[PDB]
Amino acid sequence: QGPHMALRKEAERQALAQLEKAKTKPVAFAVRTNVGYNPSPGDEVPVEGVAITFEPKDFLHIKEKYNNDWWIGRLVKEGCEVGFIPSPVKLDSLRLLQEQ
Amino acid sequence: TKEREKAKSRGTFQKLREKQQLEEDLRGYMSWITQGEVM
Amino acid sequence: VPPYDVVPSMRPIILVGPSLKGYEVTDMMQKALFDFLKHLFDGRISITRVTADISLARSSLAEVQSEIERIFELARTLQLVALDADTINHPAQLSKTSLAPIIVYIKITSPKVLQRLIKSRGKSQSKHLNVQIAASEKLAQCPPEMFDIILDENQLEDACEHLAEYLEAYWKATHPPS
Repeated sequence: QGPHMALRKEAERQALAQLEKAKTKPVAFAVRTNVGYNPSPGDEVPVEGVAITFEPKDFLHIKEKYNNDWWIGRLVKEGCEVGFIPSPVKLDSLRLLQEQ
Repeated sequence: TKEREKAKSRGTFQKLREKQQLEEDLRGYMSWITQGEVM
Repeated sequence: VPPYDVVPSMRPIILVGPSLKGYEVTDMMQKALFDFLKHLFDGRISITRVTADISLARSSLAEVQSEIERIFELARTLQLVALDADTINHPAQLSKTSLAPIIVYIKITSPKVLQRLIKSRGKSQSKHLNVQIAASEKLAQCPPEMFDIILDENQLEDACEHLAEYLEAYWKATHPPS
């Protein structure tokens, strides 16, 4: 309830926190994607609507690691801004959950 | 009316405007060559 | 099939065509482009010679790896990176590396024009006419999507402006407003 909505709304605040703070950080590395991604609600993004979307062969600039499931970075494209990138294990987990 | 009988060489101006396109590039690319040498 | 491949933070620019490198027409036409970029992007660019055969990712494995690492390092602070890569004549040559180049096709539309340009260099270059003509025909058979930029303008200044506009837009894509 608002028993639970204490932690799972403080988690969202702590996530938006790191996200604004990574805006000034340097690019840790870049990747070229071999897969596409567009967030679905069941993907459980640390901040809903803040996952980035991309197609295969797009380029991403990664700033930092948020946790084991999510990195923070941006699509290399004019107008695109910082957001959450699913890690390889998170991508694998979404496929496996989908099959189950 | 003599000259209306030579207007039917429309496929020859098609060869002409290609050649002056070829003269257009060949001077231009050679200046591309020229201004790389003295640098 | 890993979802992500690590690539340089700025994709290195590589020039291919209008024919084979190591001959005057191609080397001089590309040279004029490198010199333009040097001033056009002064303060935001590094242009570096790559003699090692980076398509091998002859040159030893260690020599290739160290050139690859050097190119990654040049791009780390998000400055434009341009390679004068002697051995690279075709886009498919770097497709298996993680360099992810911006491939710029310097294209002469007319084979007759390329032949006349080669002949203008003297018989020492015209001796090698056929190998150069064959190579240009091969680039011309590639689907245009294999190239990131195609410079088919016949004036140096127009080709430069096209390439600069592309790289200026790439600068914006890689440098979001604060």
